[PDB]
Parts: sequence; C-alpha cells; structure tokens
Amino acid sequence: DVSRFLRLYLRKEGYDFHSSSEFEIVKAIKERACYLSINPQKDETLETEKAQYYLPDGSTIEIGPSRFRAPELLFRPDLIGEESEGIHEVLVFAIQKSDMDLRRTLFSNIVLSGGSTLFKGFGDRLLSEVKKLAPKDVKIRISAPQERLYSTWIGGSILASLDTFKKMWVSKKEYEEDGARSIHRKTF
Amino acid sequence: DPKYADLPGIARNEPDVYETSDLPQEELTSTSVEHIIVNPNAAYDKFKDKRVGTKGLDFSDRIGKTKRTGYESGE
Repeated sequence: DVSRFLRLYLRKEGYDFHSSSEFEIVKAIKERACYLSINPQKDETLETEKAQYYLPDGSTIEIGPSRFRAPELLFRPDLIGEESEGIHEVLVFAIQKSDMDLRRTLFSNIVLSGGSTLFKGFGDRLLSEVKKLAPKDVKIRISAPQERLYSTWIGGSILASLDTFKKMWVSKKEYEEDGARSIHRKTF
Repeated sequence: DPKYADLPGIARNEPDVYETSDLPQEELTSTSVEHIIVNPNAAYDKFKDKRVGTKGLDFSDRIGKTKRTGYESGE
C-alpha cells in the first residue's frame, strides 16, 4: 500500500505509471532508494535533495523526502485514511495487556522482524517514539537481525528438525479422517 | 471593358465564372437522463450567503497533526 501510495507520489510528480511490473520497480526502490529519518515535521520543513533514481533504462527519478515520508503513514495510519494507532502505539497496547514486571522484560525483549522494517534508523526512530511513549527509567532494547526473513526460515529449520515435533506436525491421514477442526484445536 | 475594346484578339460572349449549377442532443432523449439546470442565480444566491470560514487550509506534503481539514475557520 505504501508503494501504491508511492505510485500516487508518481502521479503527483508526473510519473504516469500504473503497472504491477512498474510496482516491482517501486519496491526495488523501496528496498533500495528509500530510507527513514527520525524527525517527521522537522525534516519535512527541511529542504530535501531529490535523490534521482535511475531506471534499468536509467531515467532520472527524483525522490525528495517522500522516501521517508511514505513510512510516516506506518506511524500515522490516517495519511491513507485508515484509523489505527501506528505500530508503536499498537505494540504499547500489547504492552498494556501484559504486566508491569513482564513489560520491562519486553522493553528489553523487542523482536523487530520483517523485511519491511529495513530502514535507516527504523528501529532508532521507533526507539525515540516509544521513548516518548514509555515512561521514565524504561530501558527499551530492540533485537533485529539482518535476516529478519530467514529468522523464521531458520526457526522452522530448527523446529522442523525436532523429534518431539511429531505431535507438533499433523499426519496426512489425520486430516483425511475427520477434518481441519482437529488441527484448529492443534493450531492453538 | 476598355481593355477588351483596345485589344483585338480578345473575343467576347464569355460567362467568365463558369460554374456548376448546384442546388441545395440524442443523449437528452434517453430513457434515464434528467438534464436539469441548477438555476444559476437561484442556487448562486442560495449558497452565496452561506459564508465559509478558512484558516490556512494547507495540505501538500505537510507533516504534523496527521488529520487536516480544508476551510478550517468558521464564518
């Protein structure tokens, strides 16, 4: 959706594009020529440089502050017209449902994951966010490997390599006997 | 004409400009359109008196206080 909003950016810039193949290139920029900052309004007022991206063709494609302006929506969901509270506050709500003692652990135990989370000072900006959210004397600690994708793949590579895992998996014939509701009991 | 008189080789009886005697919407008529006039002065005087207040209706890539609304003030 952020990339689609970047296609909106394109039309505002004048880039007349509406294909999914073009969308792929936008995602290539997203992972490539798109970062984060920590100052929203400050850098918004700050004059940009309009980073000229170059196509496989090599066409000049200026960016501006849009590269980090579009992920502000991830923290400001109403920019797309969607009521939510932003990643930070939603996680804080998850914290609210936990307990004060366990909360401190979770401040120290933050597992950022997902490739979408790969940005310049992504977690650092989010650190500042939660620092403005969490109270004083709260030590927030993030854990976010460089493989925030394969962490799941390697975790499944380990879990799948278990012997107790027999009960964890579901046999073929089992589902073939009665149904998936048995596995829905197994999924919780 | 005087040139015609003074020039011997120039013959006459010529209908000079020889010519050929030549001899000489639905969309509104549909089963569902309702083309209506708003009565420009009537609706104009109607909405005209309806004052509109504005206070810096500013939006273009402006970051700070996510929700915004045009014609901010009241009148």
